Amino acid sequence: TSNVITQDLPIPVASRGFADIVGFGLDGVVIGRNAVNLQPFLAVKNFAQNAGGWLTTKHVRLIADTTGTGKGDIVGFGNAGVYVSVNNGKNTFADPPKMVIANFGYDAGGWRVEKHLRYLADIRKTGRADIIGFGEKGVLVSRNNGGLNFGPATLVLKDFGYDAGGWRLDRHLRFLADVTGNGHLDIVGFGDKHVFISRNNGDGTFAPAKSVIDNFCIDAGGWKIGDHPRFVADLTGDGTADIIGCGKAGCWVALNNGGGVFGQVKLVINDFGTDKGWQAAKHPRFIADLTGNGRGDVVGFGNAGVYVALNNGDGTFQSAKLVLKDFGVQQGWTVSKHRRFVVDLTGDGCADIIGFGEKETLVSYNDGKGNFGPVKALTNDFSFSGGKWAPETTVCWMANLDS
Amino acid sequence: TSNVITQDLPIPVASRGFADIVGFGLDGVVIGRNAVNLQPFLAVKNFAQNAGGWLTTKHVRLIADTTGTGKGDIVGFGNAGVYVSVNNGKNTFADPPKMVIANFGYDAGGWRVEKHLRYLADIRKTGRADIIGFGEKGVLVSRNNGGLNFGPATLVLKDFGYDAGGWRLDRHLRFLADVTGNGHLDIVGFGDKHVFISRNNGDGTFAPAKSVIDNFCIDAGGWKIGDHPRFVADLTGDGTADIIGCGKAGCWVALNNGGGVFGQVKLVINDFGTDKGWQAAKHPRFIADLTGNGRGDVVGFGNAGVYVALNNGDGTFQSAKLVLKDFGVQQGWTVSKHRRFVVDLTGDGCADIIGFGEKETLVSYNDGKGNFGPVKALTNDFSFSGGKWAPETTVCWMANLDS
Repeated sequence: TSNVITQDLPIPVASRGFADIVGFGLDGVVIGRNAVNLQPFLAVKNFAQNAGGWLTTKHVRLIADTTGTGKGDIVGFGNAGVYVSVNNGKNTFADPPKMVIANFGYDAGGWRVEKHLRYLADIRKTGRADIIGFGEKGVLVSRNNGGLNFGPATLVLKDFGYDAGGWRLDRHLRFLADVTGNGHLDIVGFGDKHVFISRNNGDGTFAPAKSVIDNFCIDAGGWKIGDHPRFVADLTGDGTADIIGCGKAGCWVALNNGGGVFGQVKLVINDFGTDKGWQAAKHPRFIADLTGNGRGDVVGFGNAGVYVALNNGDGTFQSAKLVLKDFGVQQGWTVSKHRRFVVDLTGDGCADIIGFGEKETLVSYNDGKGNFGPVKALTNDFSFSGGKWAPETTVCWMANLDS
Repeated sequence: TSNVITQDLPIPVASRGFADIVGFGLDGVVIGRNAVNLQPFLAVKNFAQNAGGWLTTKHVRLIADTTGTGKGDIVGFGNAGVYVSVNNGKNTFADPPKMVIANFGYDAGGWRVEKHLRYLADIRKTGRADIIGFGEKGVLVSRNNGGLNFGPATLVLKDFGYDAGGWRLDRHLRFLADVTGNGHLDIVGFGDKHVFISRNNGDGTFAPAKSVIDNFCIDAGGWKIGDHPRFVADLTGDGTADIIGCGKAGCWVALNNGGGVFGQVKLVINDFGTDKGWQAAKHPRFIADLTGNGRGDVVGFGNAGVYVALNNGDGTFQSAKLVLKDFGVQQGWTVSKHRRFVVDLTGDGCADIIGFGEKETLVSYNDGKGNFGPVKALTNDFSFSGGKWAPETTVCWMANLDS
């Protein structure tokens, strides 16, 4: 297992735990705490389409531990800066939220959802999240200095930026993961001709970017943003992030030697790629630990239902098989209306499947071996419900509120 | 609300949160973590009747944060000493447990469930639990030095002991609670003729026992152990512990002024006592916050069902009333086979009711005002299921594993 931050999944969820639902609904933040009587709780009247004027087109809304308590706080990147609603521990969130910094906003620093990435991460391993943004001139970091005091937004690396040199959301990928093996989150960038790494030194600095693979990129191997999803994830159990991507012929991986050196790029699964009919607009794919061994498995929501290929434990894989006859295109699930997640809901380290459907939120539980039980109606809440949870106007995440 | 440790409830549960089931079953520690798919998880194959030789008549089995991570660990006072299974933060408990001190055991120091009390509490307020024992010659403490290092068991107070002077379980009550107002757990002892306090200094030392109330005792008002239950809880909202006892004619309180000095003993509820049929063998009673206002309310499981009296906020009460035709004698609930709990399961700060019955574990949710909804079968697990969960051979607590 590696803790990892991607563009699609900026909020790390524990591989072994009881994931909670956090929804930025139309009228505010709705918490669905993983519990015996799941009931949506309107925790904060803000951070919402119809409370505070929050927009998916202009703002970023996340969950992270900004105080160091181990409790996840609500964080919003608004117009004038970053606002935080502190989780008081005992199921209460501060409302109204407090503005902790005049940077990383639409009006503060000219940040744009179309050009930049903003993440929250404990890059210094101090137990609370720094602000890290992939901006114009490079990677800007504001150190979290306790008590919601954030250091100056500081250009810490002149690379991986819209204007340093030429990073684009329609061409490239920028993730954070420990690939060097020092416990700290590094920068992993899929550029034009190479995957680049910038090592996190440990002390709030990143080394200059270095090329590590001549593949997985738009102009090295023909990897395209829509059609060929790429991931970073521990596939060997050594605790460092390997690389895997769903391409044309199937899934290709390059394994980390444990220090950020990558081996040859090999086809490990002849499925999940375009040759077998997997399309970005229809078929969400994920890497998640479905067997509790700390190694990433491949999960895909295909046409007839969900397909999985299990990791043998060493970065090679078994064949893909259909494991669950639901949550697929045949059953009516769509990327534009519905939300699907692959996360542990039950504390056994084997990821379960939950889907926010048209009118119902459904779940199927992993059996502890990578197989799935009968689908069950968990709640009417969080479902699309004719627009109540439209992707255009709401954001939903799984997160461990108690981490 | 005040943090309180009692003989019947040695483990404090949060008044606002999602309490977890922790059961010491026949085959090991079973965690019933409060979650969407509640299932017994055999976490440690020890601490059990048929795993490690653990017995209700010989050993003490608890949950407490021994490491300071905010996560409850499994702790057992066994034969040769105290054993801990650390909770790693990812629903994993060390197995086998490791011994942390060769004392406070049946063989090590001659501790007896029939004679002595053993608690775990953060009496120094450093984020982790010291061991506190009421033994033969007085109060013995072992300082939790971190990393599971425990200091020598030290006789810190020559009072409250089986042989200093004659404290007996058939007769007296010994609790930990903050009654001085200094934020630290004090010793509260219902002796022969007085309620005694021993103030907690801070350094984890206690001042000589001082008489504070001439009442609530076997020789001061005729208070008997089973028949006339006494509790300590915050009934005023100030964070200091008040005192309430269910006498013959109803509930008498003595209110804390906030500095550990008590007002006149007065009758505030005309029910819950032997006069109105309440009996030690049949009708367990509790103080719990049913309204979320931080003041303790009175709950009793009677004949026809559950009765409550709601605190006005200041230690005076509305009249008692039956809120639920269930969990009572007439529905077949007995103290000898079944377990009943009054704890928040839903994080709204209003305590709910859960019961481990004959073949089923049932729940009724507080509506948020002290009323209760229909009883729902939660799971078949943790139920007597003769006699998988016999009280003679197993132990079940509610606890918040994630503080």
